[PDB]
Amino acid sequence: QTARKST
Amino acid sequence: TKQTARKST
Amino acid sequence: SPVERIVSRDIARGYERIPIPCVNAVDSEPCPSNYKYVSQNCVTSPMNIDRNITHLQYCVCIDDCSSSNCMCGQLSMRCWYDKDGRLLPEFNMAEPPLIFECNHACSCWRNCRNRVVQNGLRARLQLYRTRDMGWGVRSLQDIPPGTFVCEYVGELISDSEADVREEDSYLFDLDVYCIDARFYGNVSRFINHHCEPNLVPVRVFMAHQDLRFPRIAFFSTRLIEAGEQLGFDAGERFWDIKGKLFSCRCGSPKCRHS
Amino acid sequence: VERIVSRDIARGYERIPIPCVNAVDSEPCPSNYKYVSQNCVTSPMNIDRNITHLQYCVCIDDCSSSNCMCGQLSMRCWYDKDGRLLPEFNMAEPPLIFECNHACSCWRNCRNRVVQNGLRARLQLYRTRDMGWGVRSLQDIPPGTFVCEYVGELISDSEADVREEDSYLFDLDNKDGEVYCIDARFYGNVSRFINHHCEPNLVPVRVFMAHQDLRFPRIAFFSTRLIEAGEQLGFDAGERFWDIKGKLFSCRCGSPKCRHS
Ligand SMILES: Nc1ncnc2c1ncn2[C@@H]1O[C@H](CSCC[C@H](N)C(=O)O)[C@@H](O)[C@H]1O
Ligand SMILES: Nc1ncnc2c1ncn2[C@@H]1O[C@H](CSCC[C@H](N)C(=O)O)[C@@H](O)[C@H]1O
Ligand SMILES: [Zn+2]
Ligand SMILES: [Zn+2]
Ligand SMILES: [Zn+2]
Ligand SMILES: [Zn+2]
Ligand SMILES: [Zn+2]
Ligand SMILES: [Zn+2]
Ligand SMILES: [Zn+2]
Ligand SMILES: [Zn+2]
Repeated sequence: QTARKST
Repeated sequence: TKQTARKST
Repeated sequence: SPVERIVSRDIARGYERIPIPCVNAVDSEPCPSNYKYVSQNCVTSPMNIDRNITHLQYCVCIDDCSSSNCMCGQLSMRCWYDKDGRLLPEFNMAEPPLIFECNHACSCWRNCRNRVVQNGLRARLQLYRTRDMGWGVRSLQDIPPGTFVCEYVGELISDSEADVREEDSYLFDLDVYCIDARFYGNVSRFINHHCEPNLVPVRVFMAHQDLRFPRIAFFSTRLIEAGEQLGFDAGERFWDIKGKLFSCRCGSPKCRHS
Repeated sequence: VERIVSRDIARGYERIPIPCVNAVDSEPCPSNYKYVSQNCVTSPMNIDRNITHLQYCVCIDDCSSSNCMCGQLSMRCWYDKDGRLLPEFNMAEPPLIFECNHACSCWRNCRNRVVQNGLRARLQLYRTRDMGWGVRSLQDIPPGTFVCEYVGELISDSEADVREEDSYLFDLDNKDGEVYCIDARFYGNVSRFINHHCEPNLVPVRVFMAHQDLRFPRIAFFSTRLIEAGEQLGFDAGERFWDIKGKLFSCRCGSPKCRHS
């Protein structure tokens, strides 16, 4: 439920 | 002692 | 607007091989200092990365590691770096491979072909104040396609810990573990999202080969002209959360999150 | 006649090359170990690298004032403006040195950063007449200069006690209990080749840089006097070495004041 950047 | 030689500071 | 003000000569305090100045030609916002600049990843609670030197795969090359017999090139599918340390044109920027650079167990020299990300940031970058996006990062020079630009550096944390961090703006999933650049970060924490990005993140292994902990290296996807803002695609895992708060302002005519 | 048998034993990992020469016999450059420029582990050592565990300074200058926390931990900052130990430094009984680190507020070029900048001196691996390989300096080294670090595989006291080859073991602490050792037998840098001398021109100093886990000091050799171009490097390996080795061979350092021959 947090924003994570993705590779 | 210890079994092996050690350098020490 | 104001004459451009130099607000720091080097946000890295001399930790990179060139300075990264911060300028503001927009408002009176000071050099951002809500974090500690670190040039390489750190931990708080232990991650237990496997650093057993005997666990490294390595090469026995007697040349500069440009031949197809290089084990480390084989682990990477092939060595993707040209003579200038740029990714070959055939590198798949849509679905990048894992890159395994040479390491201290290899027989080859420290200057072999398969060593680019481990040499650190080289390009002249600048933190600057954007009009409508807070802080951003620009290149001061032309950067040719396929060039290593910078690594996403920060605090390595577990998935669970990332889920309880109050601030999620600086989280990057590894692929699980994360890098949080909120408290500890380098220049990359300031790079904004762009829907047509000039940077692609690639997973890279260097001093260790613990596959839980790839390092995140940004390469240029095209010629980036001097002055241009750096941008990468932050991804769905980001925009699914942040979209409910604000919309993408990258201004691309092919934008996907406004 | 002298042959250069390697232009650089470090394969480019140091700031300058460390050539190997042989003016004695037909041995090639030694190759039965892996050169590494910084410490490694096999079995995990679990060095505490929690960044919030570091003690650090808040200096607004170049860390040359007596307010610098890192100097305070060191008792005082011992480095002059050229990075050499002050004449007041106790070479008979060195204090622990805490250099500045990535948590400090200071810049990367502050006064209190020397060993972390790595090997600078022009050194040479060479074949001695009767002690195997040795290390010499190719240039004058003023007193109090950082020469090189004793680098190798970090292992427990327990594991060290069963290593059959004990010519390259260096104890990090002289106490009982939980203690660790550097073994430079299988992985090491140029320091592994330094011979014992009874009147040494190097002294080992315990140093902390990126972490301050007191179980794992790093071992930095400083010059105890001017070392002239051409002189062999030597340090006192100590009683815990010669108590074992002296039953096997005597010291050949050649000092008129030799204590182990
Ligand atoms: N394409 C985009 N559109 C709108 N806001 C963006 C954006 N890319 C980044 N941001 C803003 O910047 C945050 C990511 S951190 C990037 C640095 C930030 N601009 C700063 O001033 O520190 C996002 O949560 C959002 O607030
Ligand atoms: N003062 C001394 N007298 C005799 N032998 C010594 C010595 N100092 C070092 N050595 C030799 O070197 C070993 C330490 S390792 C130092 C490098 C070694 N000469 C080499 O050729 O690899 C010792 O155990 C001993 O074998
Ligand atoms: Zn190779
Ligand atoms: Zn390799
Ligand atoms: Zn290589
Ligand atoms: Zn967009
Ligand atoms: Zn200080
Ligand atoms: Zn400090
Ligand atoms: Zn300092
Ligand atoms: Zn002697």
